[PDB]
Amino acid sequence: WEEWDKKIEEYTKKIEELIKKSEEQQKKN
Amino acid sequence: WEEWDKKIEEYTKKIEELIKKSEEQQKKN
Amino acid sequence: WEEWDKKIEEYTKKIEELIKKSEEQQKKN
Amino acid sequence: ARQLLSGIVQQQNNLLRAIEAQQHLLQLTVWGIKQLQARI
Amino acid sequence: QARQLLSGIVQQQNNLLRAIEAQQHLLQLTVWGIKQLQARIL
Amino acid sequence: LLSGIVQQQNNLLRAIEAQQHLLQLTVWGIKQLQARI
Repeated sequence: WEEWDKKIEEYTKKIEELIKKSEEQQKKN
Repeated sequence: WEEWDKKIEEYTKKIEELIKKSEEQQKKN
Repeated sequence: WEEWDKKIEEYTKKIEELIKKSEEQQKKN
Repeated sequence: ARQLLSGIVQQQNNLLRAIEAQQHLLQLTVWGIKQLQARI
Repeated sequence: QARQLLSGIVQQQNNLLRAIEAQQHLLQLTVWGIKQLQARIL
Repeated sequence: LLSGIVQQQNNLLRAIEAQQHLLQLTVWGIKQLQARI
């Protein structure tokens, strides 16, 4: 469950950077 | 937990509509 | 629950296929 | 030209269908949470 | 002609992106519930 | 602008892939709790 906690927050941060990166490219497009 | 049930069906509705808008838009292209 | 495990494996396999097919279409465009 | 718009539209389909498959997977996890939460 | 397809694809991409965002919110609710049930068991 | 749509496809794809890693984790968690309860 420690590790589960690690991966949750890790992939959460990942997807939220991809979301922000997509909000940028979308306005540019 | 009841606010949880509330936000669940709130976003489920929000998603199902976006899935709807997307299929119709896919059909255009 | 047994039907739940089946629906999990069902959509899991279907997602991993779509991801595979989407990354090949991406390794193209 | 339209060779690449054709490949993009197809890619949109796979992405959309991935979104839809993941949504079924999400609803399934809600169902499990609601069952486990009610039992306890 | 191709300006209608090009316009509908950008429209489509914002649709998919908003769906992903909503699904991410829905998933973070899923995580709260699992942690909440884990805490109850522990 | 077309090179921008193709990279927007890549952004969405990688986001879906990250979402799927998270789904994997929540399904695992629900399974540990299910067999425990």
